[PDB]
Amino acid sequence: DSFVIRGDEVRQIAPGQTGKIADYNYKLPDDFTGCVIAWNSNNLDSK
Amino acid sequence: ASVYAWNRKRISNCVADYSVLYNSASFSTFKCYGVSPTKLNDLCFTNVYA
Repeated sequence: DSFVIRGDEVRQIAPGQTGKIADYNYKLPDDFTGCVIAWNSNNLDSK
Repeated sequence: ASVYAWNRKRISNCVADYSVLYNSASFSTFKCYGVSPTKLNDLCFTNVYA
């Protein structure tokens, strides 16, 4: 799953999370067998 | 207030709406211990002390 968010919100991308991304945009299952990989893109996605 | 002489306010006799607080993204932390902040809109109390 590939997407962009504000760095403040990366915390929401985990099992058991709540907040407007964790509910209203991208929801993980609580038994998610996987890895979350993220990095800043202020060199690419800021203009 | 200064932390050596911190303020305390009793909150009482009222309806709370903790989503107003929990949705205020300006808060750099919102750490909870005996509750999940999500449950605060169902759960209720004799008093709250801030």
